[PDB]
Amino acid sequence: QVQLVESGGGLVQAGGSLRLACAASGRIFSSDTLAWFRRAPGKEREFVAASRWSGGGTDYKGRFTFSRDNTRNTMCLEMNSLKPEDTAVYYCALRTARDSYYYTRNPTGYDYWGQGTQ
Amino acid sequence: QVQLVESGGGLVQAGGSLKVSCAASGRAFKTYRMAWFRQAPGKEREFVSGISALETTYYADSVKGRFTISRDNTKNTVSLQMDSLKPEDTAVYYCAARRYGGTDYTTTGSYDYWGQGTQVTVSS
Amino acid sequence: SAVWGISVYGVFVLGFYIAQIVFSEFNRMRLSDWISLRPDNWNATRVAVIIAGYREDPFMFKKCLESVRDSEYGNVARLICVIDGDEEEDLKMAEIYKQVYNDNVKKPGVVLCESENKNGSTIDSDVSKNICILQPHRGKRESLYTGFQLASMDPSVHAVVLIDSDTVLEKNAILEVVYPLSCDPNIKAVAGECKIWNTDTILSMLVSWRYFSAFNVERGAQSLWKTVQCVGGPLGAYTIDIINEIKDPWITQTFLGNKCTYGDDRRLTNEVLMRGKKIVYTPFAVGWSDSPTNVMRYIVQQTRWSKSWCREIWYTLGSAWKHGFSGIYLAFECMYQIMYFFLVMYLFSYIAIKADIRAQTATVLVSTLVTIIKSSYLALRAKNLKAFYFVLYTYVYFFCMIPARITAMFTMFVWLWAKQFLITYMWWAGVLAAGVYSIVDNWYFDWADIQYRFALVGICSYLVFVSIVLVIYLIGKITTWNYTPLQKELIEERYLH
Ligand SMILES: CCCCCCCCCCCCCCCCCC(=O)OC[C@H](COP(=O)(O)OCCN)OC(=O)CCCCCCCCCCCCCCCCC
Ligand SMILES: CC(C)CCC[C@@H](C)[C@H]1CC[C@H]2[C@@H]3CC=C4C[C@@H](OC(=O)CCC(=O)O)CC[C@]4(C)[C@H]3CC[C@]12C
Ligand SMILES: O=c1ccn([C@@H]2O[C@H](COP(=O)(O)OP(=O)(O)O)[C@@H](O)[C@H]2O)c(=O)[nH]1
Ligand SMILES: [Mn+2]
Ligand SMILES: [Mn+2]
Repeated sequence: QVQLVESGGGLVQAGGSLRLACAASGRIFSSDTLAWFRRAPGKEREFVAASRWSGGGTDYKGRFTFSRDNTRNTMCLEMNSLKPEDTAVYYCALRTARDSYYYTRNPTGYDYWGQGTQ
Repeated sequence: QVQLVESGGGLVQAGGSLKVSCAASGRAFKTYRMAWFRQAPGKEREFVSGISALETTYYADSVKGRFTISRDNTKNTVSLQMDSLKPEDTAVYYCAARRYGGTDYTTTGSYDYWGQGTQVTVSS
Repeated sequence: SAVWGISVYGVFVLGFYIAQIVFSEFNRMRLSDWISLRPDNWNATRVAVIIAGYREDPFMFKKCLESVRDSEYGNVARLICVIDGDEEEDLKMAEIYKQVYNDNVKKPGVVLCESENKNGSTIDSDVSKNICILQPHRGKRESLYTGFQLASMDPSVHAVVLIDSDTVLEKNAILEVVYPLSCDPNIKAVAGECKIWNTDTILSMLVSWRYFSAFNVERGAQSLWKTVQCVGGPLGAYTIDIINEIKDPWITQTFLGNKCTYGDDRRLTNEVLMRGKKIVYTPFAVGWSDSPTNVMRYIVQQTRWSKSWCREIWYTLGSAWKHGFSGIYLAFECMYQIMYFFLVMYLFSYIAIKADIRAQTATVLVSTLVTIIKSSYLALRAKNLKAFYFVLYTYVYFFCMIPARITAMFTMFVWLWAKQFLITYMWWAGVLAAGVYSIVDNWYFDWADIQYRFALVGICSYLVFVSIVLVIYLIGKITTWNYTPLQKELIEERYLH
């Protein structure tokens, strides 16, 4: 139904910043929420941030900021003051409200996953 | 087609009150416009008064308040009331009827229907 | 006599309309002031969406479901969809629902209203997941009760919004109907504006503006004093506690020993008003619904609405005094409606009997001037030039609603067809006979009369204005300029389907 395509990455030292951009090919329905998940090597995916399409926002912090264009169906996750343990394989995911309207951080609920950016 | 018949009219002293009634018989008197004309013995006939279907009253010159006209649809008759009559006003009076007409209403040709007429005589 | 009668009628109508406009403006200002203090991202209260439908077109149902899903409100416990189906042909609604939402569709074999246990726990076990209920065909009364029962499972839910199957909601429609509930404790119901989206028919074009004027004048005036008697079927909000209190009377209605089926919305508002609660209508909530394009169907709908109104007016009058100072305006409005109907009937009878051309022209001119003033006010309020087509509302009103009210009054105390349109046919025949009698009696021409020329000029100007309005409407129909922006998108989507 909805395909998530995102780009960005590279090797960045501990001092610097980098930018993400996830693009969705479909209809968000103004109620679906999207979250970003990072997977460290030899580790399971962990919650980072999420926000509903209509508004709001969830983190974890304040180090990572979430912004949504709401016009080109694209959103960005700007990060600053990186750390050696911060680097991991990031994923872009989407959650559908058809099953329920409750918001959860469990990756199992998310179905429309993306790919890695590092 | 309506038939007009008139009654009344007789000798009376100057300054008295006289009434003339013209009776019209037809399919509908309420939709017809009535008018009164007088013909002097030595002068041509002239307009006196007239009433439209919508109870609109028209008066000629010098008879604005002296003459009063009215119509009654129950008996389908029209009557003219004369007050403060002067001896110069004596003449034969005719009643006329009209249903279709233009802006002209003071001319003889506008009124197709006419009556026999009654002659009134007054002495000073 | 007649001059005084029409003068008094026009003066009183204009004064009442001006007072209603002032009341609506004051209510709008108060609502704007209340909204100006609303914090951003307000989601303190919890709301549940209840949708009921029957024999609904698949495209309309899909669009309604998408519009509900597009709401920007971040506090929705669950979506409840109750369909009076339990039939093979009704599985299309469930199939459409499964395409837009989850597949958790249940088809219980019993009706909650007719069951000994009115609790919904026998048919439902999960609250977080959205549920669709298929029940035997009983009516809209039973469909709403199932949604109310399913919405009372958890104490977290504080309010519910009732949405028709043919209602298209805006992004912030849900928020605008739940915000006024928290503004005042005495507020228990919130009314939302309903707008007609399709304007491809002359009947629907007038119906749209009639709905706009009604919602933005009468509902606003009622909500200024918080005495709204109709929250609106397509868009409406209610509190959970008042519903839990008044569910039993709303299902156990008894008028004359027989259960009532009509008056689904008016009766609920009357029951809310009987408790002394306050109802506030807001215009910032926009709902889109379709309108009938058939004269017979419109007449039937108007007859049913008139029946419901005349049945519920007694209860409204009997419950108005429970509000103390409030309710006086509601009683005055009811008396105004009754006296307006009686005065219109008496004036029509007087004109028919007398058939005076002077009175007819004056009455027509007064009515045209009043309608023109109303259309100008509507255009000023809506900022649209299409409101000037309201001048044609008089014809459709006279030819449709008056027979509808007559039938409603007569039905209080081949055969089916006679009970529906025979009264309308008799009314039309009587109107035609009165017109023929008026024309025949005044079959004369006198150009020397001041009054006759005035009446002729007035009637000619009225006919010319009517012809110009119809020509303008016909030109607009070909150009399709009168089509609403939402209608064009629906047409394009249907074409690309
Ligand atoms: C110059 C710029 C343009 C100006 C336009 C206005 C001026 C037009 C011209 C005026 C000048 C006068 C010259 C006109 C010449 C043609 C008119 C004419 O003379 O005939 C009119 C018609 C006669 O027709 P006929 O019955 O055949 O009699 C012929 C007798 N030789 O006589 C008639 O009977 C026709 C009138 C019919 C009666 C109509 C009366 C009004 C009826 C209103 C009914 C309202 C019913 C409402 C019902 C609902 C009420 C709620
Ligand atoms: C020879 C035959 C076929 C012609 C018959 C002519 C009349 C009998 C018809 C034509 C159009 C009708 C009119 C259309 C509109 C109105 C407005 C209505 O009053 C209002 O405007 C109410 C406003 C509101 O509150 O909505 C009174 C009846 C009236 C004059 C109708 C009276 C009957 C009319 C004149
Ligand atoms: O037996 C019925 C008849 C009507 N409706 C619902 O009532 C709403 C409005 O009905 P309708 O459009 O026929 O007339 P209205 O009440 O709007 O004037 C629609 O959503 C219908 O789905 C229903 O649920 N069961
Ligand atoms: Mn429909
Ligand atoms: Mn409907």
